[PDB]
Amino acid sequence: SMDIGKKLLEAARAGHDDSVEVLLKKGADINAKDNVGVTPLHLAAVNGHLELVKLLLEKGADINATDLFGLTPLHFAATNGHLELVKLLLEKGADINAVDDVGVTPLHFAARNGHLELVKLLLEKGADINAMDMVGPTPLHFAAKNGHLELVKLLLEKDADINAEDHFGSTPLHSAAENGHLELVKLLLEKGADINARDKFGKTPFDLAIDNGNEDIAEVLQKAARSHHH
Amino acid sequence: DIGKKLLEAARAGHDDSVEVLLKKGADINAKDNVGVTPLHLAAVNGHLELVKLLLEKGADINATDLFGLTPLHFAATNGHLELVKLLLEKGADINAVDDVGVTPLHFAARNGHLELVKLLLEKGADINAMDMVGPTPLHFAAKNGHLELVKLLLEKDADINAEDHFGSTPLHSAAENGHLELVKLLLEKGADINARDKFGKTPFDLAIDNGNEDIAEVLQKAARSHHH
Repeated sequence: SMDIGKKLLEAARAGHDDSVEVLLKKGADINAKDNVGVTPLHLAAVNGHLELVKLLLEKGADINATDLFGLTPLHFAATNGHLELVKLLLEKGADINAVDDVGVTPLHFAARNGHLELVKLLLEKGADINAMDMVGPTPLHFAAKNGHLELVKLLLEKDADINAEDHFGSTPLHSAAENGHLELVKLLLEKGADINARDKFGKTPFDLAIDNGNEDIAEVLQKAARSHHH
Repeated sequence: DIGKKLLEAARAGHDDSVEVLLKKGADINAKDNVGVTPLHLAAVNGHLELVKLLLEKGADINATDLFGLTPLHFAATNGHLELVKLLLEKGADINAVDDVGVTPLHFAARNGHLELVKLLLEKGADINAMDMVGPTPLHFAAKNGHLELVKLLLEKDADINAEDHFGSTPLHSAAENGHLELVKLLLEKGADINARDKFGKTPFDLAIDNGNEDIAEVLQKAARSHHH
């Protein structure tokens, strides 16, 4: 009659801190888990409730706990861009280079969602800017696929390989072309991106732009390829 | 020479320069290497009065460049609403298609311009363009994380399960690009989580392949919720 764990989980999932503390006082398991192995700390991390995280951490919750797919609280906090929560977690034991079951690091997630400042912070505290799972998508790949311009500038300025390959031979210029990000394509061309690169199936960025219905981008790629009078 | 100077003048908004060059006898329908006209450039840059001028001075409103794009396409791409109204009111075709079947609505959706999409739909645009053979407006909005715009399109009966040429559905696109809240939304509205693309991959598979473990978790919870 007393499944207190799922109640605590639901309170953490919905930001209701007072209920979480009441249940904790009554003696709810601070390390309770849902079906995918997610703990209240994981949820406090995604929702960005800092003080709740402090409380859980001091009351004994495990900071390097991994859910079923190998995600840590740091991963989730990084996904939602909560800077001070990231700082706190780092300052009390979390591994900055933690890896999930497919080789993805927190920096990857910060890059994917366009959190520029958090990326700067992670890089200054030792994150690997060219972290591929072994060979997989790089942070720059993630930034390029989702159109995050300033972040691309930052990563390139911190010497990310502008021509790195993922598992399918794709470059960042491929990703940007496939998603129809015009200003980003211009930026990558301006910084020396390889316009003739072919993926594992022989496709150029131009080919992908056509395949995905982005004909303005395709235009730009064609002028880029042919612009030399003599 | 006069053609390129007229082109650069249109591309840079200098209207007085445009009329001087026209009087000097520049072809009002001149074309660069990708077939783009001064009207095209005025359209992409959102120079309304210039567009009115060129239109009064004889410019062709339905001219197509090298890939079949019209002035309306560029205006829709860059979100210039009032310019779109003006073009529509003097002859422009609302459902024009370029060489791969993409319409102005596709581009307005891809770039997240909510009001302009609302307007295009009010003026007769086809919400299900290339349904079930190629990318639809919903594909484009979903691939780039535009939540509100996806809500709008679904409310006006966009096909939530349409497949593009590679068998991909919108839920595929959202999963592979890691748009979490959009995946949740698509799940709530009946997207098929067991849909398989041309390579047999489900949205869950794509999420794994693209290093998106949070999206995969949500898909796992849905999958085990309705084991039906």
